[PDB]
Amino acid sequence: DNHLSIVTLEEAPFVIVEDIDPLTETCVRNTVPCRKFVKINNSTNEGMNVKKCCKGFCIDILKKLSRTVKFTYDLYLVTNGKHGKKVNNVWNGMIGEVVYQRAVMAVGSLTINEERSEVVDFSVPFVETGISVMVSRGTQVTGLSDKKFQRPHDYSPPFRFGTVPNGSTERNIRNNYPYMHQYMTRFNQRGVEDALVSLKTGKLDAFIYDAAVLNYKAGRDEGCKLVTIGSGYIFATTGYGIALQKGSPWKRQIDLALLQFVGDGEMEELETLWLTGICHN
Amino acid sequence: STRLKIVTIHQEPFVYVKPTMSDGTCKEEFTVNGDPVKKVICTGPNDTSPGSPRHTVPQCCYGFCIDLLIKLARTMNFTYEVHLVADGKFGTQERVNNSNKKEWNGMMGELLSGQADMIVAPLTINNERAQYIEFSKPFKYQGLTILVKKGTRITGINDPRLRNPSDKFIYATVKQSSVDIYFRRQVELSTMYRHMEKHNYESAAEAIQAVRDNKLHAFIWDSAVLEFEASQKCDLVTTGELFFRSGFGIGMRKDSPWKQNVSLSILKSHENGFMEDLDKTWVRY
Ligand SMILES: CC[C@@H](Nc1nnc(SCC(=O)NCC2CCCCC2)s1)c1ccccc1
Ligand SMILES: O=C(O)c1cc(O)c2c(Cl)cc(Cl)cc2n1
Ligand SMILES: N[C@@H](CCC(=O)O)C(=O)O
Repeated sequence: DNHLSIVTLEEAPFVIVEDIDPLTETCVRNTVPCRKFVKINNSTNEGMNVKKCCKGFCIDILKKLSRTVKFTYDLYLVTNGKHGKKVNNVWNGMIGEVVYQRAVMAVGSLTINEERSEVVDFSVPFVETGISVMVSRGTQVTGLSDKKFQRPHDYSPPFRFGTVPNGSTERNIRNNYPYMHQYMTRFNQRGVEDALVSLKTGKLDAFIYDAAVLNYKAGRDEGCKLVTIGSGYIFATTGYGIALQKGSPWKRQIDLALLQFVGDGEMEELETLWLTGICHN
Repeated sequence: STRLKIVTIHQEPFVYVKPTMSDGTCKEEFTVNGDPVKKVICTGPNDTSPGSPRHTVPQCCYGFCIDLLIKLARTMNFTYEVHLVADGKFGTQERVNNSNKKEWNGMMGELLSGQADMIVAPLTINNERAQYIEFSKPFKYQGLTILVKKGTRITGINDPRLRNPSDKFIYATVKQSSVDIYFRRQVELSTMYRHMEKHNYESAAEAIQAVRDNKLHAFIWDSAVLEFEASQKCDLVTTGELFFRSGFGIGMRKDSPWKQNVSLSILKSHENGFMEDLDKTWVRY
């Protein structure tokens, strides 16, 4: 069968969620239907699958794959976690939906890393990403090995830096730099927007996060005051990839199609449409 | 045999190629930051001239790709022998006589024919090649960028002096190169290609020297190379955003029992900082 359950997660500009137009109850323009399970109340787990509309860079990738590889799909937004973390030996988020076979594939701002590749297969990367550091222009940081990150109490006052927990960036820091990581958790940010405000008003000195999202946010920052350190510095360079079930029959054709989109300039079109900003460096 | 046959190609800073010393060993070199340069013996032709015999002699190889090979070999517990691609090419499909059927040359051809078991080189991942071989996840992400003299301001491929060309600001790439083919293939770069066709150079060294000598104002080329060139030549800089992003991958045949773990090892090496260390050793300064 060629009708596929597919999971996604909102993260602008890769996946953006809109309400459906109330007069037509249809998703129009550049959007596709996507459902979200929403609870009635906090006492029971009864809920409704709410019809919404999705758009963005990764949604356009999905539309192109659906056409070229010839499948249709039922797109839903994950509500158990976010991108993916193993908690008590059980994967949640988009990764978990694929591992436990609720989704044939996961499409979104999903970082390829080694531990996820042990439990899902990833397509070729279709966005370059990794870990970057965002600061207010003027703040000096060499990279992740900067002593202010690695041995933070060697400085008075210590440097104030954090991430959004439970994603690939926190997992990388936890695995590589134990002292840094345990220091940082007091600066955990609830989301990217909170972190940007905290930086801009000087309550936080640096925000460590997915390179693609930070480069996008730097590109649209009001006044071009928040920047990623270095000459587009990226640590642990990787990509967003489509996650598929181990052994998936869809992987080969998805890989070839993504690589065909690159060769034919289609990827450059999506960059122009979704990823360009007015700030540069 | 269990020794893997590795094929590579001369392409700095990924693979340097030098003669052995008079006793057949490779010269001791270091970096100012201390570490001995790790070198491997690679056999290959040492006469490029057309119609020449391909006399295979031991040479010394080192660089980003050789360090990567050394690490993989140790991590995955394999032995290897390295040779330089006999015809000197990365790999394109060319026509046979009497047939519209194509055949791969270069490193692709050697991998497919069994003359190699693994391509360890800066081999661009693309659709055409992936139809025939398996690639790892990328060991290096890169793209096209623009080399100019310091002080020259160019935003990238959408800069007005690129999109609306004139002989007041000359830009160009290497004839018949992957970049030239890319500019030919894309219809929307037609006015730029027409300009470049009047000015393209025979080699990257020649283009890069022309930028130094103010005869070429911008050279369009692979960003890994151009960042390396900028790192040694302080009068030259890259400029603008990367475009036509791409990645280099290890190449293996479809049936290879090494493909899964080679790719996991590359992911591991990005995540633990090994790849960043290679970048600072070979691509920066
Ligand atoms: C964070 C740096 C930058 N990352 C990007 N990745 N891809 C684009 S364009 C889309 C594209 O070429 N995909 C194909 C590539 C994907 C990787 C392997 C080769 C084929 S920009 C970025 C992101 C967001 C805003 C500004 C800059
Ligand atoms: O066909 C190719 O793979 C190819 C082709 C090229 O021209 C390459 C150049 Cl200039 C530099 C580097 Cl680092 C890699 C290259 N790869
Ligand atoms: N893209 C990341 C989430 C953001 C981050 O942790 O940098 C992931 O897939 O986990």
